[PDB]
Amino acid sequence: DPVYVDIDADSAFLKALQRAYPMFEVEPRQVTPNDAANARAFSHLAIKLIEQEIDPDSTILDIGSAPARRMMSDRKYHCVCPMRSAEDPERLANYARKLASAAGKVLDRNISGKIGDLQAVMAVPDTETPTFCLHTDVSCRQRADVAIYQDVYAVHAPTSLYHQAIKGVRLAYWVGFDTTPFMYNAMAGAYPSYSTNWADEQVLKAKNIGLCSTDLTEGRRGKLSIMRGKKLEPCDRVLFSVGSTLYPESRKLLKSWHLPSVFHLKGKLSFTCRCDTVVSCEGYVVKRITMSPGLYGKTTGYAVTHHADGFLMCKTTDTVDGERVSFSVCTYVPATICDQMTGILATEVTPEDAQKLLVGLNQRIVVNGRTQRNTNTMKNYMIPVVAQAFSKWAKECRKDMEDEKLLGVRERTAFKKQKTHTVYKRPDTQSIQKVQAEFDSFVVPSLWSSGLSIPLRTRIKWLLSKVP
Amino acid sequence: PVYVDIDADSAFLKALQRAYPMFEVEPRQVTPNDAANARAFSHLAIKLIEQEIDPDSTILDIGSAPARRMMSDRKYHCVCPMRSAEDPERLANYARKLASAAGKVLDRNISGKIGDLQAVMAVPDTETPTFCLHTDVSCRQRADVAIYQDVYAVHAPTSLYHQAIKGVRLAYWVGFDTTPFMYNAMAGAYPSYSTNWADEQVLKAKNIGLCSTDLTEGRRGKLSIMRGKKLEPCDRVLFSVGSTLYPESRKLLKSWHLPSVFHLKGKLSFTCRCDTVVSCEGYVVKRITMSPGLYGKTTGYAVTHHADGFLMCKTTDTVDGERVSFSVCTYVPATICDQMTGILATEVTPEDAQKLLVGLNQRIVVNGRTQRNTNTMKNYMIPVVAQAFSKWAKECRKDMEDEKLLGVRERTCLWAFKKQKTHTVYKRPDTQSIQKVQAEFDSFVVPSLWSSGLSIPLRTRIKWLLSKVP
Amino acid sequence: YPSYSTNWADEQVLKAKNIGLCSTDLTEGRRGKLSIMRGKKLEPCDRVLFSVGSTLYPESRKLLKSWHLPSVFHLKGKLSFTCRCDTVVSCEGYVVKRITMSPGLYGKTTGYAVTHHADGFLMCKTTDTVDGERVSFSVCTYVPATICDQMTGILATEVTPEDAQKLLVGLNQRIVVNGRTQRNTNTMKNY
Amino acid sequence: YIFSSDTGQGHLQQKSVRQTTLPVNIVEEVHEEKCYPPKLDEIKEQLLLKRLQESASTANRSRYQSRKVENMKAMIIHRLKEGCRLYLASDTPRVPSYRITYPAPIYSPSINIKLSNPETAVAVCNEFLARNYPTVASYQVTDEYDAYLDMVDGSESCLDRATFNPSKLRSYPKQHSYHAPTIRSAVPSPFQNTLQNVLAAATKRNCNVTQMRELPTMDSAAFNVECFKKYACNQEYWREFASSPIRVTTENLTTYVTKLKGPKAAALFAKTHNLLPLQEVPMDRFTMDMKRDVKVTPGTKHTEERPKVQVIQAAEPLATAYLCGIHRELVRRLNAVLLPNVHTLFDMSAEDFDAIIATHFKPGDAVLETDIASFDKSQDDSLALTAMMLLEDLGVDQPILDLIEAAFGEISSCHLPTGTRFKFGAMMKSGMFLTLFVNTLLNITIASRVLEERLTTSACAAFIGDDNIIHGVVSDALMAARCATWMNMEVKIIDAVVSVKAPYFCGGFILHDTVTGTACRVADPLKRLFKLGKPLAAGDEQDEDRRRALADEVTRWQRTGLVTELERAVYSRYEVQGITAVITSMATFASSKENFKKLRGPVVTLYGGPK
Ligand SMILES: Nc1nc2c(ncn2[C@@H]2O[C@H](COP(=O)(O)OP(=O)(O)OP(=O)(O)O)[C@@H](O)[C@H]2O)c(=O)[nH]1
Ligand SMILES: Nc1nc2c(ncn2[C@@H]2O[C@H](COP(=O)(O)OP(=O)(O)OP(=O)(O)O)[C@@H](O)[C@H]2O)c(=O)[nH]1
Ligand SMILES: Nc1ncnc2c1ncn2[C@@H]1O[C@H](COP(=O)(O)OP(=O)(O)OP(=O)(O)O)[C@@H](O)[C@H]1O
Ligand SMILES: Nc1ncnc2c1ncn2[C@@H]1O[C@H](COP(=O)(O)OP(=O)(O)OP(=O)(O)O)[C@@H](O)[C@H]1O
Ligand SMILES: [Zn+2]
Ligand SMILES: [Zn+2]
Repeated sequence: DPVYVDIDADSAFLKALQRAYPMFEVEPRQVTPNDAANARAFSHLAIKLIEQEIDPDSTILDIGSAPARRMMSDRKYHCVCPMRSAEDPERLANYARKLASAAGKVLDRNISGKIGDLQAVMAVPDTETPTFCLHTDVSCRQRADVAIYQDVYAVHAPTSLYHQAIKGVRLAYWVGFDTTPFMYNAMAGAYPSYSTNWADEQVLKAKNIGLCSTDLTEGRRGKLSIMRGKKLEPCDRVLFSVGSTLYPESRKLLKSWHLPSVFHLKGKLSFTCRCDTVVSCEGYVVKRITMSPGLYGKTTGYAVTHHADGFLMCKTTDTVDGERVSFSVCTYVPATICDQMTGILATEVTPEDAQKLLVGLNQRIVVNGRTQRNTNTMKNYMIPVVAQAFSKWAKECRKDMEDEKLLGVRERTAFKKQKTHTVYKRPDTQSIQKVQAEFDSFVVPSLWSSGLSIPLRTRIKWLLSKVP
Repeated sequence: PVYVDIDADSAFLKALQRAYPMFEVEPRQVTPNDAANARAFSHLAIKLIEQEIDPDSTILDIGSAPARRMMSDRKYHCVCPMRSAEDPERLANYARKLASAAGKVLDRNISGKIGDLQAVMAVPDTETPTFCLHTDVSCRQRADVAIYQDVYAVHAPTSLYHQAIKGVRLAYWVGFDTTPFMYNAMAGAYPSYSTNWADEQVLKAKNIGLCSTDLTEGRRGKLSIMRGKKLEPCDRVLFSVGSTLYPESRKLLKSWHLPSVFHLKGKLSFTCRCDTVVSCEGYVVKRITMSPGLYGKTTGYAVTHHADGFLMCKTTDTVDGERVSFSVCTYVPATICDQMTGILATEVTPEDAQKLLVGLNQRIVVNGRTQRNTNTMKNYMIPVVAQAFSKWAKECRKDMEDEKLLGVRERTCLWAFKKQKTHTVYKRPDTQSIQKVQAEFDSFVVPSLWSSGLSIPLRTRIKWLLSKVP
Repeated sequence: YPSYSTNWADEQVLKAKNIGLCSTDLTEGRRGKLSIMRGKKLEPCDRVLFSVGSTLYPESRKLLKSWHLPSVFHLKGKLSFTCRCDTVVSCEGYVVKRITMSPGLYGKTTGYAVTHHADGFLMCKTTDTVDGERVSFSVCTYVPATICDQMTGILATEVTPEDAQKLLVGLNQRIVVNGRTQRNTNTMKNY
Repeated sequence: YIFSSDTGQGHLQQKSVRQTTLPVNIVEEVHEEKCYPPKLDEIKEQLLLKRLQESASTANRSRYQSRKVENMKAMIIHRLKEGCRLYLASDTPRVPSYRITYPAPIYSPSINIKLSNPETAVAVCNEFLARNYPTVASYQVTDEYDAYLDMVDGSESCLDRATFNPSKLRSYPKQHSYHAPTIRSAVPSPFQNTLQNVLAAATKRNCNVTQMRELPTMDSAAFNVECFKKYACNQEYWREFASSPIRVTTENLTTYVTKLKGPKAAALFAKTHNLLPLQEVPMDRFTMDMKRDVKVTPGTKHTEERPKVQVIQAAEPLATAYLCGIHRELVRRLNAVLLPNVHTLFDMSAEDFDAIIATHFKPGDAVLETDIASFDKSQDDSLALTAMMLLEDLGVDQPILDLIEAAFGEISSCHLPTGTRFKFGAMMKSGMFLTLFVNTLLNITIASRVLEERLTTSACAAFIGDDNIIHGVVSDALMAARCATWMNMEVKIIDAVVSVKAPYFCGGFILHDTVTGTACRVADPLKRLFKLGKPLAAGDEQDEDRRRALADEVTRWQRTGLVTELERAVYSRYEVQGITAVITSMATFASSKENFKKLRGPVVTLYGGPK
């Protein structure tokens, strides 16, 4: 039972993809020169793993999904599709066209039932149906067993999970990006394996980051300003860029999905929940959450992340709109590169010397002409940032050995705090953070109103008017 | 043949084969678990135990998961209260597995187990030859063998005494090594199993295996207020096995470092011994035998045998912006230690020690085909290990330059002696370590902390799941 | 656009000397010239001329910039529509865009446009002589990806323009790939 | 010679170019070395010479020679440039090249062990010789009257196409003064320059005639180059190299002359007055030189038969100065087309060789060593055609090829003192400035054709001169059948096993270390031991460069983890026991100036003095 992915036949991502999914066999086949091929291959394989694991006799809920891709499926799906984005009208029209086109040919996947169910919702846009729905995750009144989240970042996590629990849901899944960089409160970052860059609005006019744009006509002295800012701190608004597509996000909702190991939900009913990580590959993670009634045990409120490759965060100096400032960035480093620099970092190294060594290790390494490092292991536009971080890290490690202190005592003059400019997490290392583990806020965001327009209803009904 | 979920070309296979020379081991990977190495050892340990036990006796299980004892040909009495936040999930899984296989498998009394579960759910306070809902103290069942698998939350002398009065004569224990906690260390690691543990007070460190910090500019002077002036290990320790977090206590961990011979005195008297039979890079298997009556005499000493290198040194780090010092422990492979004897005969700077260690780790010792130039040891303990050797060589030179007379001690009519410095403890392979502990216990507690165990919403779900048994 | 032999320039700089689209003559130098009007301003105007190989096409800036549409925008008049914009094919200057309209108003707009670079994009300021007078202005071009990757090593120091020119010429004949050696086969125009 | 000579000068350089500071191999780019152009200045010399007279302690003289030699170098460039006006060219854009680097080697500690009394060291060495070599230790009973004994018996020779004057064949000995040796090894003295010795040296008969440049000769050459390009080279450089020729350039001459020393520059300057043009210099005329040193190997063969006399054929002095600027480019191009696993000793040092084979040779591995010295290259004319075909493919400019070809045909030699004329046919060994290069090319071609595809799949192969070593190859009947097309003794092959039968390469041993676990190369102790028993000519003051050479060689011998291996290697090669004591004896000799004086004795004078 082979699985076909839409990527090139000589891409270096095959080795990483196969290692993350050892229960399958991956075969490449390219039909489209998409700019985000890596990001779609992972999602395709993730769904396949989830489907075979669960009982094929249960009911599955989808939150903010596209019903078009759930047509040729042997399971039972309840799609929750509100109208709160500019992409929803296009998806709904495509679903209707595909249903009518494939009517009478594939009479095995319950096509007639889906066609009839869609028509009923169009006539009365307030009914609850086994296949289709038009409310939100809170207002929906359908009972099932499994809930699935796919690339959802616009819903508060403790609130959504509680509303699913009271309807008899005992299992959940979540697929998306890693939320670790947002816990360190960084200004900009990158995911080089998937061609993704993100930044804050206050640094959108930088010069040497992955997502910016500056000007050339300049060279003057003196810019009068009314307000005295003096402050650079991250704000709520964050912009994402995957390939050539833009997505706005918010920090508060992103940090709500960094759940602890054990937490309690209290209200009219009580539940105990656990979170676990199953698959991790260079930025995407798959999390499984289980719910159970009652109260059991005690919580501690700690989150643990395991690093398979190097994670780096440093401080850089750049010019924003012509003014020199400083802020922090983060990125990921391959494990092989980190291991081979152990001996060099034993002493103090000049940043320009480190840059030359990194270039040779990356694209000028050979062993027998068979494997090597595929002559491109780390993308070349992040080397100057990495070289700066290693130089600062080595310098700060030498000062520690020159300030040897006594055992079990501390000195107060009333104590001095040193300066830190680099945080470096080597492979096979874990990081721990403190979060909240007790939730009891039963907010009721219940203001229900439909978002279906008369012209859109006419178009959908007309596409289904003809049975062929 | 025994199949283990390990990668086909991993370096841990050779070490695992040497620890179990009576089996043949083959790899078969079906899951990308982050703690695959830790699971393989436990799987093999159970097979060894069941191979030397008379198949006529009954075995108790303290704190076990009934799901993994279903398809077995032996007799198990599972003791499992409801005190953990992951126990209800295990019970639901147990019910689902039993219902899903009611006539397909004819191994043993599958229908009997289903009937046993229903009886316990009807009335809670009952004893059944298959299931129970009491603790290790409140349970009342006769057996011959008891098994402790990864248990760190009970007192050892107290638990053993309660099992002995019920007729148990043999016991086993599988888990992590206890020696690092007997040296009163602040942090440590197990590099082979990807496990890191640290004290609660140093969770904001910078260069250890389990920490997290942030960037700061260097503000000189924040507060004076409370005068700490002291930094000593506390009773709260945190573990991290791959990706899972486990909070534990020091007192319970150190209570399992039993001596060779000790006595249990009370209403009834027993004499018993402890012995280690399997050891592999951190996991040990202990066998305990008990007998009625008082015999012999005790000395109160615990001995451990080192097959690899054990290192403990003093390091300087920055905790929350302030410089402090504490101790760190780790394990070193035997081959690396052997190839370092010649270099340590002189005074070597830490910078030189790092370079030789890196060269030995990649070029020498380790090689291969296709998968070539692997690493013998993890690279994130190299800086710490290199510094430890440098201090050890310096201390061994001062001992020879300052000699003393034979059979006498030098004092200072007030007389006193001077104490030297010690910053590194290094136990070479084929060496033994000895500790002094207690070997006479005569005080026990018998609480009654068992109110109800279960709840009504969970009981209804279990009955409904087992309702569709035919 | 070097890959398609296309050059474009502003109307005010058609008498330059060292650009892709210019023409000048030989002069001996006249110290001081009459000036009925005063200049001091040199900014781009609305007139742009295109040359695709051998054919001339005049263009306008305002109409050219109107097709750089954002991701999401609304068209609200007598009737209302909501529409998007995506890029499907891109090859060294040529792109294919897809736009889908739908009646009604939905969602929220942000007014941002994003372009993805698979090749190096450069914009520098150069000094030239326009009709015998020295001025400065900015030019832009595209660079192949292979040249940019091999150029990273020396850019960590200070390099004179003469030294950079010599290495670019040498790097235009040989590259290193997977520990082996071959010709570039993706050369750039010498001019 | 190659690694190091007796005076520690060698043929290899001493600068490392194949070293990296990383534990993995890294490919880099080959750069060029800029040379300082010499300049002329006469006013400085005049004032410095006058300032030399007024005061000159030690450094004042040195400034005069530096100024004087610098003036000579500039004059040579000006005169040499004018001669080759029809062949001079300019600089064209160059073709870039790349090379692989290796990490630094690791060595074990060394401990010095030596005796105290220098006379006891001589006794130990003499005892070692008598126990193992009985006949050699009893030859010397009187003085060195070899010259007289050679005169008493007549002259026997086997000549071909030679003329000489019988009236000048007289060999009465001249005066001979030397120092009596202490070691009882009977190493002969260099021969005297007489007509009898010249005829004895030229007793070689290689008269063989085949098809000069006909169709059968071309067919064999065409196949030979096909095998070389298919089994030992990659295909990524041939078409680029053919487009860019190699021509004589000012930079080639300027760089070459600047590298010469003082005395060499002065000798060349003396022959620039009547400067002939490049096209006027004959390329097939040679002179005969005799001044050499006899070569002796361990064993008992020089005490029963007289050794041969060595000769040198010197070409025109101007011929080797006009065209010697293209050797560097030829070396670079050859290294670019070879496979990564095939190596050549050109442009390397001692340290670079150790780093390459550091992690390839392990105990229990078969190594094949083969030499091609015992082969008559003058019988077949196809051996010269193959070299020219390889040279043409490398990109040599056409008119230059004609000049090179003229030296590989019919040549003549003359002995100036006696007016003796010799004529030879096709010859490969000579004194021209392409001798090592052509021999290396032929050595690789022969191995590639015989071994076929077994050369491509290998761990490490090294070729230099007439010696080669190939890893993981054994002797089978297939190579015997392939090589038996004409005869059977074309080449000599020897099978070696690491840690059992140590391989031999360039007068050394390849051993695997025990403490570290890496391969290394050391010298031959028995070859040195027989060399100390060589008489020293009176008036020689070169007894200080030899002590430093011995001191360096002794230190390498006493490394820990190599004492036991060295004992077994010598025994498996020469069947001799007890060499640790000899090494200890060598240690105390090279400890002080006075300790080195115990190897000599009183001066003996023969055939001199009318008293
Ligand atoms: N930050 C963020 N990423 C998303 C979101 N939706 C999808 N993605 C990711 O974008 C990646 C590329 O997919 P797309 O190019 O958007 O196309 P698609 O997901 O197949 O379908 P469409 O949503 O209609 O575009 C997906 O793999 C998602 O992981 C979102 O709402 N926010
Ligand atoms: N310190 C500590 N380690 C434990 C404990 N329980 C299990 N482990 C170890 O965790 C490792 C991996 O088991 P997990 O998968 O994380 O735990 P699980 O979800 O209950 O499933 P199992 O693999 O069957 O244990 C095991 O090898 C145990 O050695 C505990 O209570 N404390
Ligand atoms: N409360 C909700 N319940 C179910 N689906 C929701 C909910 N809120 C949003 N969605 C769906 O999530 C998808 C993302 O749309 P969203 O509301 O987040 O606005 P957006 O700006 O277009 O996307 P984003 O803010 O994530 O960049 C939509 O399809 C939307 O229907
Ligand atoms: N006295 C006991 N007798 C038998 N089993 C016990 C006893 N106490 C705890 N257990 C079992 O230990 C297991 C989990 O340990 P614990 O009860 O201490 O919860 P915890 O918070 O996860 O602590 P830890 O991480 O150290 O295991 C539970 O399955 C529980 O049944
Ligand atoms: Zn619904
Ligand atoms: Zn019980």
